[PDB]
Amino acid sequence: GPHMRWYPWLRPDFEKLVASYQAGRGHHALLIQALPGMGDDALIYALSRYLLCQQPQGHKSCGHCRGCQLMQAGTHPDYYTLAPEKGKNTLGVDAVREVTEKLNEHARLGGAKVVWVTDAALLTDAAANALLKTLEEPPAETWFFLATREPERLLATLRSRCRLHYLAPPPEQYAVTWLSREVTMSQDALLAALRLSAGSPGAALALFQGDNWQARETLCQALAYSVPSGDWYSLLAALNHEQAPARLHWLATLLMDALKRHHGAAQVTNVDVPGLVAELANHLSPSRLQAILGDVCHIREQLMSVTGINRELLITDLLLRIEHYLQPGVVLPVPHL
Amino acid sequence: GPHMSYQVLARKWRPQTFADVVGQEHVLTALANGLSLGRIHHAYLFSGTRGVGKTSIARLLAKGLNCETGITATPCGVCDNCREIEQGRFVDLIEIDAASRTKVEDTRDLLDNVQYAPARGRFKVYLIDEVHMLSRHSFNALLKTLEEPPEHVKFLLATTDPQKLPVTILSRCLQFHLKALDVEQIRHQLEHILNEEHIAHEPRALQLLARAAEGSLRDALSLTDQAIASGDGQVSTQAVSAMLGTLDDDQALSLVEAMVEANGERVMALINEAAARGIEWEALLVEMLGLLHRIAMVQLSPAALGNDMAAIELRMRELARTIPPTDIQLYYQTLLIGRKELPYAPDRRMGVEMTLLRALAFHPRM
Amino acid sequence: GPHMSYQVLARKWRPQTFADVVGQEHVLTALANGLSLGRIHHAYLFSGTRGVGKTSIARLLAKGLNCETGITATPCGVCDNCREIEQGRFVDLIEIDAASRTKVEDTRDLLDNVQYAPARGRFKVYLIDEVHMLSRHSFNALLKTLEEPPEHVKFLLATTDPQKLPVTILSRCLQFHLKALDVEQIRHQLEHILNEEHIAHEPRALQLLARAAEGSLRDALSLTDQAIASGDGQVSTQAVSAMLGTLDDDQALSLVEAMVEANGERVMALINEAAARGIEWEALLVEMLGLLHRIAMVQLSPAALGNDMAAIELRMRELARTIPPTDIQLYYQTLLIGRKELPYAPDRRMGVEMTLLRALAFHPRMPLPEPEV
Amino acid sequence: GPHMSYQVLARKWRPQTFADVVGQEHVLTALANGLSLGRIHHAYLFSGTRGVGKTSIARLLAKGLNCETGITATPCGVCDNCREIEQGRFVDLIEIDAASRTKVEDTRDLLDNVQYAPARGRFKVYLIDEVHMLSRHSFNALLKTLEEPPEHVKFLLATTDPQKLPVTILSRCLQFHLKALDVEQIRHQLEHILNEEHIAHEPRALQLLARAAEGSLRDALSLTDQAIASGDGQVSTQAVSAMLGTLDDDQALSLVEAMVEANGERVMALINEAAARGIEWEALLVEMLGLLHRIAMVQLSPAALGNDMAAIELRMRELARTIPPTDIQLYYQTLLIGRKELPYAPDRRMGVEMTLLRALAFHPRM
Amino acid sequence: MIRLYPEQLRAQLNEGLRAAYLLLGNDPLLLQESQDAVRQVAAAQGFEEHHTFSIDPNTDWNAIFSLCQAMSLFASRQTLLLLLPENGPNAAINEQLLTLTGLLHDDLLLIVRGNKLSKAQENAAWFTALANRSVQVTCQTPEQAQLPRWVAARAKQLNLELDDAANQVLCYCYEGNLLALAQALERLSLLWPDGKLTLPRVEQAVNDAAHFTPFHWVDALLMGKSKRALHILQQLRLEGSEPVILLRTLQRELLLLVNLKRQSAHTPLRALFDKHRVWQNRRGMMGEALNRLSQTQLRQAVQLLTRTELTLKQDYGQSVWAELEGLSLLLCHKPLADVFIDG
Amino acid sequence: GPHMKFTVEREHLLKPLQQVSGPLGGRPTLPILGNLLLQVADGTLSLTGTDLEMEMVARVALVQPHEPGATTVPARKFFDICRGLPEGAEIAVQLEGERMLVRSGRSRFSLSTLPAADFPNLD
DNA sequence: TTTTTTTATGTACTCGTAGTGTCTGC
Ligand SMILES: Nc1ncnc2c1ncn2[C@@H]1O[C@H](COP(=O)(O)OP(=O)(O)O)[C@@H](O)[C@H]1O
Ligand SMILES: Nc1ncnc2c1ncn2[C@@H]1O[C@H](COP(=O)(O)OP(=O)(O)O)[C@@H](O)[C@H]1O
Ligand SMILES: Nc1ncnc2c1ncn2[C@@H]1O[C@H](COP(=O)(O)OP(=O)(O)O)[C@@H](O)[C@H]1O
Ligand code: BEF
Ligand code: BEF
Ligand code: BEF
Ligand SMILES: [Mg+2]
Ligand SMILES: [Mg+2]
Ligand SMILES: [Zn+2]
Ligand SMILES: [Zn+2]
Ligand SMILES: [Zn+2]
Ligand SMILES: [Zn+2]
Repeated sequence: GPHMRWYPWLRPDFEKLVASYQAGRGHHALLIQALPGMGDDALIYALSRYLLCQQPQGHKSCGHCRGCQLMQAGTHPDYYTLAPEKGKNTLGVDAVREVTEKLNEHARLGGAKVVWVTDAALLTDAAANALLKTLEEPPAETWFFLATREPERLLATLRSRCRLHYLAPPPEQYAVTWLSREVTMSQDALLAALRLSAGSPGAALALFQGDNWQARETLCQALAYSVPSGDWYSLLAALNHEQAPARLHWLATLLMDALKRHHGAAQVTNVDVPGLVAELANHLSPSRLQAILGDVCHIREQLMSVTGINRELLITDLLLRIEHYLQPGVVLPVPHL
Repeated sequence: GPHMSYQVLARKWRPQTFADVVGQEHVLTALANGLSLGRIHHAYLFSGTRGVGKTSIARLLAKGLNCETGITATPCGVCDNCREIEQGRFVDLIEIDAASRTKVEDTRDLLDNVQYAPARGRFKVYLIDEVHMLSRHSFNALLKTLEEPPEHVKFLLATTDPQKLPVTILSRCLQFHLKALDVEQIRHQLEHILNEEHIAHEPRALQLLARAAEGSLRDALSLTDQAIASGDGQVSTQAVSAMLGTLDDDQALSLVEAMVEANGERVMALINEAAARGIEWEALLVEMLGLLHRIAMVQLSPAALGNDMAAIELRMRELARTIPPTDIQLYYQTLLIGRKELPYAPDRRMGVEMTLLRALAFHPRM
Repeated sequence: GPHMSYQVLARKWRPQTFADVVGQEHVLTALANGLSLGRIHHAYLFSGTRGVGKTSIARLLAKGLNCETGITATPCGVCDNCREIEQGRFVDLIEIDAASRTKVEDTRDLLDNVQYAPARGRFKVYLIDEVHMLSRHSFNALLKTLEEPPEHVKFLLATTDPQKLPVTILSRCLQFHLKALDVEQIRHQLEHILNEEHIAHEPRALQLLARAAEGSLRDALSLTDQAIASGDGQVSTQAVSAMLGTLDDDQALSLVEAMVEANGERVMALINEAAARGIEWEALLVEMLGLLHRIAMVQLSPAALGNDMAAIELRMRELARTIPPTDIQLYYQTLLIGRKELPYAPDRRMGVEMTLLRALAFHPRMPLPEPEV
Repeated sequence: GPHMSYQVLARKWRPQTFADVVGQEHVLTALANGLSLGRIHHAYLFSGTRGVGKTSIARLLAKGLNCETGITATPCGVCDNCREIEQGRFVDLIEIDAASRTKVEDTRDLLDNVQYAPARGRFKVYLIDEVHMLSRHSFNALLKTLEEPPEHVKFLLATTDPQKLPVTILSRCLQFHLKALDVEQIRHQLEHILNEEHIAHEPRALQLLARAAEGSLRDALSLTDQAIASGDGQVSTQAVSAMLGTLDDDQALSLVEAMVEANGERVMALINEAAARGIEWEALLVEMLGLLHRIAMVQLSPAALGNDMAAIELRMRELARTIPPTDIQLYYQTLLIGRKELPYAPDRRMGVEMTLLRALAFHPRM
Repeated sequence: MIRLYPEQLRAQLNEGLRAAYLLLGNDPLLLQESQDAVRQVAAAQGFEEHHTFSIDPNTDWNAIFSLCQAMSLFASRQTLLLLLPENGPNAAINEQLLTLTGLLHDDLLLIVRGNKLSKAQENAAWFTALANRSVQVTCQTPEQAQLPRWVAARAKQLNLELDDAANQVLCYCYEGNLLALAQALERLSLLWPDGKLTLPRVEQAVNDAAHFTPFHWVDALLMGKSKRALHILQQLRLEGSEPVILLRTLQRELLLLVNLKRQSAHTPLRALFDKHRVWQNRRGMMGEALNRLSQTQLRQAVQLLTRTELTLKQDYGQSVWAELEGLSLLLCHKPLADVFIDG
Repeated sequence: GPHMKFTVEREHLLKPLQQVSGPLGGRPTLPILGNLLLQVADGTLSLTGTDLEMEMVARVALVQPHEPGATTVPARKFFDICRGLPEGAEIAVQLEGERMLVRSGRSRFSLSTLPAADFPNLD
């Protein structure tokens, strides 16, 4: 399945990062600020391959030593992974505590040690705090790797004890060329997907590979039906899913582009769908458009943040409040200081 | 092997003597006077923001307390006890990673062993790090011991968030507020350590590191190590500027002048251009906040302006000449709220777009 | 004085007589009268905020009930039982750290041995500290023992939040709530302690320590110890003001006066002076908010100023004589919003300055004029 | 110990005949009629509010069942076993604190003691106190014993929380639910004991004690003992009022009373009293918001008042009837805004006071 | 399989004992009464030795099988009793019951006590093997409407006179708690042996120890009975049920009501109910609600519901219990203030 | 009450203690039912152990100066004291207040007892 | 006539199992 799919835009950075470890002066803790699915996992995996290799050469693992074989097999006494438990999107303090207690003993293979957390943004406060000191002063030859959507989203204490590497996304033309090579579809839709993925080619490619593109097309059609009539409730049929935050973000981008079109911005995030954005711009006043956009993004943040929240109630209430906002003579929310 | 893994600056440059400590003069003076006068307490709680040095200060206090020279305000650093506590093998000093041993079973087991004698040193110092992560039962188990501990045991708590401690715990301890280090202190310490290790640098780069560290020596040191790794052994101004995130061009002032004119076209064109250059959005918003602050400051009092950068401040005088103070205040408030909610956005660029659209919506017609 | 090794101010000056308590009169009188009249209840719970004297009063009651002489409200300082209990490890008193004995497996062991006669004294005093920490099964085990205990067993329950107790436990025992101490009582106790320890002190520093103690004497006494450490063994206004990380009003009163007078130049000059002193910028906003709140106090009722602010009282009253309440509402709200937004400002000084600019620019009586048109 | 006054009123005034229990006619008459008419159940389970008489009535049942003058509601109290049940211990009355013996290893022994014939009385009587804390396996064992109870044994289980018992135990037990004592009954009883204890008293003090009793007679007796303590052997109105004011915890309701009354001095005095007790300020605001929501629900419909707020039912009803809804909504908005702004205040005390001052500015008095 | 109610058991028991009896229901009182009657009749017909077992993964099944296959020295007739778990007979338990039915003998009488049988549970072959010759007894709690008739019938059986007022009080105070209802009937009969019960006599010795379910609260809201809804809500809070259960139970129906009110502008409710599998009593209640609720009331109800959900899930607040009274008073007939619905 | 005394050999005492231990030691229904009842009468010693339905009594001959008193001493503690003494050492026992004193060669113990009036006995 | 519940971590409690100290007639 999904594995170390190396990406070209990681080449300038990887060769740099291994250098920081080749001289032996590298930081034990490297927090990667990379967009999801952009390639942070593959880069961290390759770095760990270099680190745990007993007889490495240049900028790649030998693939012959027993450390390389064990790493390939997925089992290694000196390669700990911290990933959310199956069916739960969080990293418990118990796993971090077990890993930290295991770090006390020496490395079995006589080499170094690697502790890789799949996503530091999913750390529970207790787990991140249990990892604080382990991050600060690890034992001899211990290496930590962290990945995050946003470093500032992490705990203000954990992020302090870590060298932060930022993976710059490729320029839009390079990304669209890469995805055109990977996917044979229209340029407009490809650019729209890249802008939707905040310029990250990996996320746009994953969006096209999955059914998310069909869902986006269905949501665009539902919006086209609902904008002139105000039948926003039907949007529920397209909005309620296990990937609801992504579709809410798509709606937010559409509202972004409607406000841009009213202001006349040269480029828009949704370039593949001009009819819907034009309909939104002409039908809805900017004053109510801003309120709808703010409420949609607030609902998205609430849905992402608090675990166990019910998607049905939140999405239905968002749609009903949007329909209420559409009616004239209704006060609008104002951002709170 | 002298712990090769100590090549990281944050692990090698922690102070080993009271004189080596930078800043924190009030707490250092209080500790020195307490040690010299004999006014020794049994529960010290060093509270402050992260990367200020409370763990290092507590370890220095433990070194001073358990030195064979006596209860000295300045540890020798070469005695057997000092060497052992530097090595971390000292039995009489117990470092509790309270963020990991937060259970009450471990706390009760530890407190049942307080009556015994110390092995070598005079005092059985307890360095409880990250106290606020203890369970409530673990806090309540500490009350009787902290009130009246034996004469041979001392607790050195160290939290980065004192308000989460129960008031019954704050009540039994001497609270030392570790003041956040100023820009000058951070810059001087960074210069001293870099010149000690013979690393190429520029004073402007150090100024940028100190300003962007947000009042923390550990943050500044980690950023310095990042700059060293990025710039191939030299702290060059261009590398650290491209790394931390700087606005050398005047696109911030152009963005401000386009937004205050309610020119959505120019605002979005400038955002597109800045994104095409890979701008760091948080630093951009910080620069707009600074520009608006200077605009209001000069609106109140003539002169007293961005004289540092005369070029932009002339146009700034024009802006302060036209824009009413209320509009500037609301623009600043909206930009600040956008910075606050920038993490809570699907994309940083989208967050900045939200902030600027909200700013535009105040006076879209005018 | 002797001050043998200076065994902490908190521990050294623990009360030893019922006349030494700093003035929990409502419980002191009740306990003294109950001891004098022989109405010795078998269970009572001490409650109240931190550092007020619940444990000390419990030890005092054990002193009174274990004295060799008749049961008196004035225990003797020569009695063998009194001396032992002062030094601890007393035979009769059983210091039970309930937080270390939360499990019912220990409360059952406690109950199994309740019927054995005391070795000495009269009442085997069970002093349970931090009662609210006991597990539910432990409380239910304690239930029937508290209802009908042996005639020679008294229960000394102390906690901080009695509401966490099961309600029947609250029913089985008397309740004594120890009110937080007033500022004047704390100041007088601090003066007594420093005079007995022969340490130089000043009235303003002691008033500041009492104000910062927030009504708990243990906080006051630990803060006094830290102030002694901060100075060269001497308590002074400068030392305590520096240690507490605050300004002694005045400066903040000048700040708020320049704010209400729309004297932006004076506001900036005072901010520069505070920067030269290098005080916490959030402390400036906190003190200004506190002074505005005190002016609101005076606006509501004239008798809303204590002796602590008397040094500026005549000034403060004049502020309440000229500022309409809606203007102080606007000022307080603006400063509060500024404190809300301060951590996200480009710099803390920048945030404080912008907060002051917003406060003066939105002033209704003296607004900042529109520049040209 | 010394002098007869040491006897606690919660212990000395233990009822000894069915004519001494007060306010529980619906259970006393049932027990008397069952004992006289021969109707009897295998087990009797008592329940109700704390300090109402469940254990006392159970002991009275044990006395009545085991008197050699015939199974009767009223025991003589002269013969051997009637005195042995109260004074000393009676062999055939087995008193088990289930809280002390939750584990099945004790209930197993208890039910191994049921097959043995009674020594003195005809009926082997079991009184199990706090039966809601027995373990699940102990409950299984007790159910097994209750399935086929021998004719010479009858169980008596007393508990405060009946919901925790297994339904199969409730099914075989004729539960007697005891209602909380009325204020008048508590006051009359307190007057009775005080007159018969040669203790001076005043009727207003007795009314205050009854009101503060919350319905449990043990609470009334304990507060009576404390009132006698607070003073010199005399229940004075001033001493009782001062003690209740010291122990009172309804700061929020009296505070909202004063706030709606627009009495600023009363609100400030109440805030002072709450500060003296160390009352959590955020909890105070939360409770006040709850009270305002409940009173609004009462205004919408009188059914909003359940049995959970029977103590403060009259005050909330009258403050609902006299206050228009608009003032309630405005006060709720002000208090919610003040709680939102409370954490970002100089301290919690001044923040909550400032919120109250904001609320008082609406519709003030001359 | 003769399926019966506890009213008709006696005659059946007089007709002759059946090989197996399955006492199935959600009501402890009727189950216990049927079990007592069965055991009394069996003891009358020679069944003297009684054995009781609890079905559990910890059940020593071998002992049960041996007892069913072993003769006793005294009183060869034997009665076997089992207590079904709250989940009913599991697949392994189904196989165990099939094996037990295989060893079923004439001299052995089997009694089963437990909750209701779900369709899959009686689908298992052992149920049919028993049903070839056995009797099943449905001890289901009567609904709110059927309670007064049952109470009056039992009162006439117990030879005591009840008026309408006392019956109404007993129904209002003991709903879903028929065990406590019979305890109260015995208490009142023994308190006053005159046999005449009226309002003043019954208002003294009756407490509000009712047992409710979230469905009762939702149906009370649907019918518009605000007082009944508040009573159910308070009883459920005192019981200790998780408020999130109430939130979900109300949310399903409220979303259905919102959708049907939206669709009512084009299609009558008769077809709309048949579209989404709404049952007859539910159809009537839902039609009444949709006719007595507008769009604005439903929108405000959803707004208050999502505010309560947000308070419960991310703030961990304890105000959900008080806030649910807001929905209780908003849905029936009374619009609520804006600040209490949004803020 | 007071003045009661024993002077007994371990060999003549160990076995009756094992016999009278029986079920005692575990958590009892009443706190008293963990103590062996020690009695002196007519120059003989009586050990009593009770379970509210059992009573095991062991008689030991006395040929030493003593006094006819009674007490109740914890079974496990007293048996452990009588077992841990050196072989052949004589135990000298007395009472004072609520403390029962045990003595052997250069060894002294004080044990907490309960009054004999509260000890249950089979009717 | 079948229908409804959020998490993460910790703290007790009660029971069977499970492994081991020790020691008494085996
Ligand atoms: N006062 C100080 N003097 C010298 N170095 C300091 C000081 N404070 C922090 N540092 C630097 O920061 C690093 C981490 O310091 P630490 O004491 O762990 O901060 P914290 O209080 O947040 O735990 C140290 O290794 C040292 O390099
Ligand atoms: N009322 C009081 N009078 C005198 N000293 C007090 C008083 N309350 C607290 N203290 C000081 O605080 C120390 C500890 O007080 P303590 O009674 O433990 O407070 P707590 O109620 O929190 O346990 C005492 O040694 C004493 O010096
Ligand atoms: N109905 C009552 N009549 C008389 N005294 C009572 C009554 N209820 C409680 N008491 C008093 O309270 C004391 C303890 O009562 P108890 O019946 O044990 O309460 P509980 O219900 O909590 O077990 C009794 O000694 C008695 O003095
Ligand atoms: F980061 Be420190 F221990 F507060
Ligand atoms: F610190 Be005290 F005993 F509450
Ligand atoms: F106070 Be009771 F015996 F539960
Ligand atoms: Mg630290
Ligand atoms: Mg204490
Ligand atoms: Zn290799
Ligand atoms: Zn040294
Ligand atoms: Zn004395
Ligand atoms: Zn009698």
